[PDB]
Amino acid sequence: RYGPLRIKELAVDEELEKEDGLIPRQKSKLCKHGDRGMCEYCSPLPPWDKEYHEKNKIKHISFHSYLKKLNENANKKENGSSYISPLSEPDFRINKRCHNGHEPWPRGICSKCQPSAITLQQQEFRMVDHVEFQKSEIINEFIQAWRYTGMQRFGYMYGSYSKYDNTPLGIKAVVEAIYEPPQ
Amino acid sequence: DNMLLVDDAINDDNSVIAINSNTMDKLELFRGDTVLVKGKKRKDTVLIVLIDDELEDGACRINRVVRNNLRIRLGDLVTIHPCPDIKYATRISVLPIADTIEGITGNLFDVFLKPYFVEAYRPVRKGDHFVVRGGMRQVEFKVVDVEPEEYAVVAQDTIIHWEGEPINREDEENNMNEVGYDDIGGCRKQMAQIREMVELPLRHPQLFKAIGIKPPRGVLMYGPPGTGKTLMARAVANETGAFFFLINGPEVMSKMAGESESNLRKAFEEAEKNAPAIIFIDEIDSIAPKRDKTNGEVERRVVSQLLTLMDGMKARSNVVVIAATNRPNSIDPALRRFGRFDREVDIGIPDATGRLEVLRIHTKNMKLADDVDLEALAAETHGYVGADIASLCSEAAMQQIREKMDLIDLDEDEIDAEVLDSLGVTMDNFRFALGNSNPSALRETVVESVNVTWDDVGGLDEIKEELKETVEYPVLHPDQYTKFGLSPSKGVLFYGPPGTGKTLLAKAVATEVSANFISVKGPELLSMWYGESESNIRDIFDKARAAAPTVVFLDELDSIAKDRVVNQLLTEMDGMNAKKNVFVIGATNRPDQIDPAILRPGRLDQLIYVPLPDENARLSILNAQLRKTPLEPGLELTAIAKATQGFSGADLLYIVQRAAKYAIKDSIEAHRQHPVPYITKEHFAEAMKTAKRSVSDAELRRYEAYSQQMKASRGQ
Amino acid sequence: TATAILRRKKRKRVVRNNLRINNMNEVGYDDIGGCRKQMAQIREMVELPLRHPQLFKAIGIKPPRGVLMYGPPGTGKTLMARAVANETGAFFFLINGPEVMSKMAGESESNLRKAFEEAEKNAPAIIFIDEIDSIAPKRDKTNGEVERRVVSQLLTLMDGMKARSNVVVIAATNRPNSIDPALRRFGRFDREVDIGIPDATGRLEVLRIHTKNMKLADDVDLEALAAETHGYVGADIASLCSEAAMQQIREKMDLIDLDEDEIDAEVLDSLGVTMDNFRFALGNSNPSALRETVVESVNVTWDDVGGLDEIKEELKETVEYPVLHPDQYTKFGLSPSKGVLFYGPPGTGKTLLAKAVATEVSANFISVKGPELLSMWYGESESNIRDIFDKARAAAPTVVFLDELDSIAKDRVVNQLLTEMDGMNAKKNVFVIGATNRPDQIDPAILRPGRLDQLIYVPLPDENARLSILNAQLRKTPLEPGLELTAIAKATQGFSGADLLYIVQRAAKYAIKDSIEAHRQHPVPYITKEHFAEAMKTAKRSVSDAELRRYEAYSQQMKAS
Ligand SMILES: Nc1ncnc2c1ncn2[C@@H]1O[C@H](COP(=O)(O)OP(=O)(O)OP(=O)(O)O)[C@@H](O)[C@H]1O
Ligand SMILES: Nc1ncnc2c1ncn2[C@@H]1O[C@H](COP(=O)(O)OP(=O)(O)O)[C@@H](O)[C@H]1O
Ligand SMILES: Nc1ncnc2c1ncn2[C@@H]1O[C@H](COP(=O)(O)OP(=O)(O)O)[C@@H](O)[C@H]1O
Ligand SMILES: Nc1ncnc2c1ncn2[C@@H]1O[C@H](COP(=O)(O)OP(=O)(O)O)[C@@H](O)[C@H]1O
Ligand SMILES: [Zn+2]
Ligand SMILES: [Zn+2]
Repeated sequence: RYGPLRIKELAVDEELEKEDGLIPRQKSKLCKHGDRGMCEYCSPLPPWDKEYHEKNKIKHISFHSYLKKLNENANKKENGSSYISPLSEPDFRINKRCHNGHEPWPRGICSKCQPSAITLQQQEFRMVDHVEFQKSEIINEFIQAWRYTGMQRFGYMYGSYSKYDNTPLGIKAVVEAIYEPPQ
Repeated sequence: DNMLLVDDAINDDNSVIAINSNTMDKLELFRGDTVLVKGKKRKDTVLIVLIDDELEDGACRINRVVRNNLRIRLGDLVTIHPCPDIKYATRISVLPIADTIEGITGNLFDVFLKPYFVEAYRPVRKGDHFVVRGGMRQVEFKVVDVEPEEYAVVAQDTIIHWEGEPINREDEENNMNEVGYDDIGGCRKQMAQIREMVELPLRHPQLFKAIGIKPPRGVLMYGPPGTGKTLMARAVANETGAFFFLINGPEVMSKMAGESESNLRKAFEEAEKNAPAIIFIDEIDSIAPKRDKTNGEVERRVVSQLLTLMDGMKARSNVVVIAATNRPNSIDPALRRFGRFDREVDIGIPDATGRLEVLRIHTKNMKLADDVDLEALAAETHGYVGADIASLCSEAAMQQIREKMDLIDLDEDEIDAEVLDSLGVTMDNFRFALGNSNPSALRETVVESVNVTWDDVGGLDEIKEELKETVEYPVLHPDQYTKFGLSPSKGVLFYGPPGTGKTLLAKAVATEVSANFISVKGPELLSMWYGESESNIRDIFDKARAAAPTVVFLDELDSIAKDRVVNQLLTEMDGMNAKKNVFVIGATNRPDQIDPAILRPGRLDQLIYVPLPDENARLSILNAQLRKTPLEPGLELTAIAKATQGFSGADLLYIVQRAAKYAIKDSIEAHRQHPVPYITKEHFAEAMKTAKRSVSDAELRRYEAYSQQMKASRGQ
Repeated sequence: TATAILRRKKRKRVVRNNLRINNMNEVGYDDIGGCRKQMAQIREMVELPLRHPQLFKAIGIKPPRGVLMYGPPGTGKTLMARAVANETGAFFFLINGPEVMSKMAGESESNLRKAFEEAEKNAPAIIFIDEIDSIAPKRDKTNGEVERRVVSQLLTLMDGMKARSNVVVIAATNRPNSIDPALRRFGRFDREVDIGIPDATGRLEVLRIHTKNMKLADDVDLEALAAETHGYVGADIASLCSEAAMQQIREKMDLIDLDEDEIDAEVLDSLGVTMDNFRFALGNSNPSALRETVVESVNVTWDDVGGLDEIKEELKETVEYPVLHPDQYTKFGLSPSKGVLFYGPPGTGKTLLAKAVATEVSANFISVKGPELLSMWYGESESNIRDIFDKARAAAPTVVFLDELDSIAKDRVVNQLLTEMDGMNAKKNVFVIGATNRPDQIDPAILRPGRLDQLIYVPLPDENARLSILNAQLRKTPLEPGLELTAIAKATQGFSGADLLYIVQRAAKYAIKDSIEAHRQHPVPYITKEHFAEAMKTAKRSVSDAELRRYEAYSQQMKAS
């Protein structure tokens, strides 16, 4: 579509996308240059800098920051491409119709539509960062259920998403109420 | 019919077009009708039709903004068609131009757009421009987005979103893509080849279905760096209107391991998914270099992925792949077979007309002074590619700035507009820039065109007729050869004393049949022998094939023909198709030293002697070298020609050069003492006093003996 | 015996279309032509193991599995493999070389593992490892760890596959020696098939197959195109047809308005390919198969050459009888001679004699010109002598014509050639014919028994031979009625064949010059005696007397000895 896709999504995504999240840094004692002009240590720290996260005891990188990293890694402006979508959800299902000359999978397969070996690896970006319970009663009642009956429970938790200042471009899901399905 | 003439509209409305009554009747149009108008570069717009009898029949009037949007000039032809299925714009998002809005306070929307769209019903399409004149100010805007897409009518209820950051104007100009064919000159042949090879498969696919063939897919352009390959690809892509998907080489090769393959796969997948499309793989040699180069696995996986993608696209998809490389041998050989980049195109340095066209194209924004002689610059610039000409213009402008720097205060950050007006490049500036130019195209063999007729070669009529019957007849009358079943001769070998003008004969032969000329001097052959050159004989003959009908020329072949290089040359000569109009012309001074294998039939068999110029020939040469020099009125060179018996053309050039040197010395001495616009006969006598033959009697006798031996070898 | 399986669609107007009588795969045997012998071999080695596996049980043998096709690129190896696979109608697993090689590290081997496992699961199966060289190049080419892991995995899977399972492996590679040598042992790709460039009949078949949909004009003479096209592989012929169609549309472009998206239906329906378009395409095209050694057939009989009757009889006795009647040779227990060496003045027609010998035994002809020998000597030639003889063995019976031995035999190359010739199988029909103008310069080692020991002198053409050659060269040229040539033949005593060719070529050049002059003036449909006389006025011998005396002295020495 000659550029980024056009669709409307949650407000949190929009507001996060508007920000850039750069973490400013001041003149390091190792710099060799006048006041103006930043060399290599005084430059702003990108929001996806793994060193900062692992130094602050954060195990994952606040997905939107990962999106910023991917966009920066490629997609030069004004030239070099006509836009390639940076995010793609992996799919492992065998293509039912490839037909370089072979028939469908049940009785024929080529090397172009063969699911390649899958390399499992721990993900590095977590979509939602902080799950927040508005009040202690919301879960206290749920646990009181087990207390009274002794059996386990299970229930969906409705709520809404919002920013999370404590993490670079982080999101928090605030849960408002819990509904218990018939189980 | 609908090819209405463009004219300047009286009204300032951005969506109003006035048409003649007669044309309105012809096209059945009416006042207030919204019509789709197409001009140039596939640009389209929506204009409200208004009857206007003032214009001549077959003419229409549009304002400045509409013409700028359509990328057309006054006096052109535009096609107008009905647009009855245009819906009202549900929501239009528009942003202004920053520079225009500078110095404006308050809500711009209410000031300008609110009266502009209310009770107006102005059609708007994405990529258009509209200018609002409010109070004492005039501000331009852009049709950033329209809903429904891509265009719609802005009704009274239509919602307008003016919120957004200002748009810099520099982007539109400095990013001047969509360059048409008018931005490329001096390479009409290759441009026509690429057009006939790309447009027809994409613009008119039904042709090949009617003929029932599979059109060629791959294309590979190559030539010296800086000859506008990328510019030609961009122009073709923009004119064709296809989904261009430029891919760079260094950009792809700079990604982490395991990412370049993903980028290539994604690019090809998107190109396929939006057929028709045109993929341009710039600097492909940086992705798939020759096998003997880097053997690293990361350097092999990319090549394998590219080959797999190239082989996998054979289908009913309209995908054309264009690649650019400095030389044909740099790319892996596997990329030059059927189903891949099997079609080749060669770009060569332009001729005088090409350089003139390039100069005019670049020198249209310069504030040039009156004393401009672009033809003179084109004549005096030989071997310059387009990039060199652009650099020349930049350096000339810089020289002009330096010269005018005296009236500039560097410390002050503001410069008087009067001084800026006085700026103007001059011929002296261009001459200085040429003096500072550093051409580099000629460092390697490159295809070029020559324009020598049968007038710069004096005498030698029998040789001229022999060459004509050997070369010209096959090219122009191959049907006769087919009728008589005779295979045309490939090449000839010129032998004789140095300075006879063999290169001139080769250039003339090339010119007569209108064939591109390739030169390979002795030093190039030696460099190939030592293996320290950037090109090889196989590459030379591949370029010759690509740029057919070509004429390959070898100079002082005896240096290498005293062997691996000779073996390669023989193999290539045997390989070439006979029907191909490729002629190998060798020049040497010691024919007996040539390897006998070169002289065998089916190779450089024909042996042609080039004698020294005769009296009339010497006179003609002297006159030719002095055509553009001021001579003494009443001066005759017949005596000088008579006195110069046994001298070669180089000797006559030396005599003329010494005479000119004496003339310039005398003129400079007179000027310093301060006259002599021409050269008097005394200068010629002084120059002749130092004449010295470049050929000894023994060598001439040896050449005559060899000629007599050759005649006897064919005399029974 | 021989091509016995070929004798007798795709397992499949509306009825005809349904029964097959962009992705139009399943190309059957119809879509291939000019390679009848190789197609028969492939079918025999593929179908019977799968279609009729009980015959081997009845007779009690283990059928061979590995099949290795190799030939110049573009000859249609992939087409043949796909056609055979579709005809057999068995589980077809396709693996490409670069496609596997483009995977990440550690994933180009698991794909092979799963491929072989699946092929075993759903037997009968056919596996076509296209471009096997890319995944198994020569041992010295690749030293990286992955480039050896892949090869080792391939070898292990191949060895483990040899079992009752009805699975057959087919691999394609242009260069027979490029494959890792370890892949050509028993229990692996043992059986080898060679694909050679087609002959005139093969070219005609290919042209007919490709030129069935094009709107060909009535003035098309596909026979003439087949005759003229020499050394054109199938891919080159397809490119030729495409270029001719492109030229036709380009010529018709005058009435085509490119600006309009659509075109008038009459113009679209008026496209027609003319013979001139094909000629122009031939002019533009450029084959590349001949750049490397290839296998091709020849059709020269004992009539395009003159004289040499004793030489013809000697060659017949040397080659024909062993091939036609090996039974009597076995009866007498004498093995046939291996090679022969022609020597004599240049231009006497040794190549034609070699081609005639090849034709008489109906054996494929392989050639090695002088430049090829020099390139191999300098070690910059892709092929190799071992490769040449491997192809010769695979394409037996074969005649290998080594031209201009003097260049290399003035040695590493000579040693390799001697070893290859000595290692040749005794009963296998692999004949070697050497050509040289300087017998003395040749290394004597080559002339020992069991090698090119049978020397044959080729004398200069005689009056009868000269007249025959002149008549043969001028047969296909429009000549004046009642144009005699005996006088010219007599006047050309001592002239070699090249000299007569030069004379006739100059005569034709004068004729075409006069015809062009006449056409410009406005006539010359023949080549009259005046042109021949004018050319003869400048023609002369090309062999010096001393050379002839030396050749005669050497022949006398040989006869006396
Ligand atoms: N009988 C034939 N012999 C040769 N080529 C043929 C024949 N019939 C058709 N062709 C055409 O010749 C070309 C052969 O393509 P193909 O991919 O089979 O060649 P290849 O060089 O064997 O392939 P590979 O890339 O697998 O090594 C195609 O254009 C095919 O249409
Ligand atoms: N007609 C022309 N021919 C050649 N060069 C041209 C022409 N017109 C402009 N140029 C200039 O010459 C250069 C061509 O760049 P080019 O060689 O295509 O880049 P690349 O290195 O990517 O191939 C540019 O600076 C371009 O502006
Ligand atoms: N008719 C002619 N005969 C000989 N030389 C000529 C003729 N016309 C011009 N020349 C001059 O002869 C020179 C040839 O230079 P060069 O290439 O060094 O020698 P050659 O051309 O004999 O190899 C050119 O510089 C050219 O100016
Ligand atoms: N009987 C013959 N004697 C001599 N030359 C012949 C004869 N028949 C054909 N020729 C010509 O000889 C040429 C090839 O000569 P040949 O001896 O085979 O190769 P070379 O000249 O390299 O030894 C061909 O062009 C052919 O027209
Ligand atoms: Zn710093
Ligand atoms: Zn598939």
